[PDB]
Amino acid sequence: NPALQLHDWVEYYRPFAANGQSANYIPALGKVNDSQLGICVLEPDGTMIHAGDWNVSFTMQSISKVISFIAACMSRGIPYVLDRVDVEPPFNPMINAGALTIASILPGESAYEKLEFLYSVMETLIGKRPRIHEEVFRSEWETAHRNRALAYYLKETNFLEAEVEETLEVYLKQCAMESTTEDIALIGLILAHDGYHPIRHEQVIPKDVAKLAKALMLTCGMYNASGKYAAFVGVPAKSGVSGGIMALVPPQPFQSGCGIGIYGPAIDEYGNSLTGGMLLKHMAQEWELSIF
Amino acid sequence: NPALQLHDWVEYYRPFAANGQSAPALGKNDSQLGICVLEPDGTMIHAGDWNVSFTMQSISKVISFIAACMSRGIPYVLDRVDVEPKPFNPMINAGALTIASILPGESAYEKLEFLYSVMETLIGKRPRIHEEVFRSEWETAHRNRALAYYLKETNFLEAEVEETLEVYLKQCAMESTTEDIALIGLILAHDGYHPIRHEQVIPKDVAKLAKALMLTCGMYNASGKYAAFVGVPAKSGVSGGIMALVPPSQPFQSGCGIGIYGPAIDEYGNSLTGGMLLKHMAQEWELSIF
Ligand SMILES: *CC(=O)CC[C@H](N)C(=O)O
Ligand SMILES: *CC(=O)CC[C@H](N)C(=O)O
Repeated sequence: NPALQLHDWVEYYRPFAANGQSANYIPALGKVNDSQLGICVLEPDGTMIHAGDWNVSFTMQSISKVISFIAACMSRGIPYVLDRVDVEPPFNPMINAGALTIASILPGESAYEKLEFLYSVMETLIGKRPRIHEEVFRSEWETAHRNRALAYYLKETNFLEAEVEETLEVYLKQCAMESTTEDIALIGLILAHDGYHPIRHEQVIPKDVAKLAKALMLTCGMYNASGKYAAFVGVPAKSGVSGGIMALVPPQPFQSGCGIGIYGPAIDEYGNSLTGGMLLKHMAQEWELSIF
Repeated sequence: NPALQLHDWVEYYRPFAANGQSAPALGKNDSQLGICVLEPDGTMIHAGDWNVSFTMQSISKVISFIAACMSRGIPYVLDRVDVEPKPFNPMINAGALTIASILPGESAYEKLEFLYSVMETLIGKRPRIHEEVFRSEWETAHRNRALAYYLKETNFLEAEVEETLEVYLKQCAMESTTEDIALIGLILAHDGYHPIRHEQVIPKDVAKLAKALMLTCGMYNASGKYAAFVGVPAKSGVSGGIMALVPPSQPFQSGCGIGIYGPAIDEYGNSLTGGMLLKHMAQEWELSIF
């Protein structure tokens, strides 16, 4: 009975949020409640189970990287994308440097138009246009030294296809798209089904793009803990420094597969939700979710 | 019809060997290509140079690592070696040498006996050391000796340098054919359960740890490219071998172990023609684990 388990596990793991804390280098993100922990799982017949702070909005942050990657592949095609970004753990698209490159190749002659495409791909997946947290965006834009450094770096080396301020606008706004555990569990369910939207009953991401997305998640989705998660959790997963984890299991419980949206704002030293990570590992182990 | 398919695909991919190169004893045929696929019910399909012997080379890092976990346990091994792409990753030379050094045994002979006893549990026999290969590695192994002393310096070797190097270069020179690697693959596919012996030969959590390493770091600097275009745990050796596996999930519904051999190596250190064949099978038979 997964629902009861998830309630107990959220109860159990919530206290460990004392071992890390919220993000600091984006100040509007340092202001969030640190004991928060929530989870949603979505099945392809539309059954969902949630527990904890499952319905608190947060910014997607690095989660948005898999969206823009997918959006860039749908727009320019895989070959175009893989010539400018690497798939090895030219920079990796899960990393800021690769993600900045990806932002700069989104179709359009301005930031606004690069972002309209992104937003419109995102509507396709979650069924609404997403809210941009301007407060979070504003504070990142003031303080984005490292990203402007990288972006000038990429531009010097011919890896950008937009101007710096433009690319940084698109990148910092995608990071500030807001989500619930619910929206990320749906994007995760869709990826589990190879770009097939199991509620809308249509193909929303091409299957090969969705395969490339899953591989990058398993391989580089959890920053510098990716091998660890692969070894002890075994589920393709993508974290964001705001404490979100998007994970998924391909088609125990959840036989037809599932999407998972987790939120736990206290993060660890690797940059991943502390309590969200603990919970995901528990589920993976208890319900034998590992895909190898 | 997987068998006729495997025949046609070996025939098709064979010539591409011309784009690659064999790795000193290792440089002495370029165009060989073999494959073996084994299922839990014991049926095996094979094609090309499927029964030609070769040295395991880096494929042995997987056995070594498994063997180190079994004796010392997972916690201890992971303090000394990293799981990511300071400790080094057991799939690269530095982490493989650390692993060799923490095998149990008061000597290089003992350590190797421990490794052969685990090897024999998997494959049903004691493996042969190609001493030609071993000895011509022994003499030209400067790079490996650099690393080993480095590791000793930084307290990440738990044995003596010459002793560690002997174990390591010896596991490298262990022999197999596509067949033995297909069997190890199957067992890994089945989480350490040996489907023909019907016993648990590797603990489950060590086998998962193994597969994760393969998926993540088994193909050197093409591991991401494999995961994204093949999507099957795979481990290469510089002598042209690839061990791959498919966990139980139209064909190979129960999973399988795959052994490939193609001595023409690409820029990345992976069998050129072996990688192409594996990609074609994964793609044609929808083997990807993602
Ligand atoms: C990676 C992540 O979770 C947030 C990305 C953030 N905007 C950055 O530091 O680049
Ligand atoms: C991985 C591989 O095939 C190289 C092993 C080789 N003997 C070495 O350099 O240690």
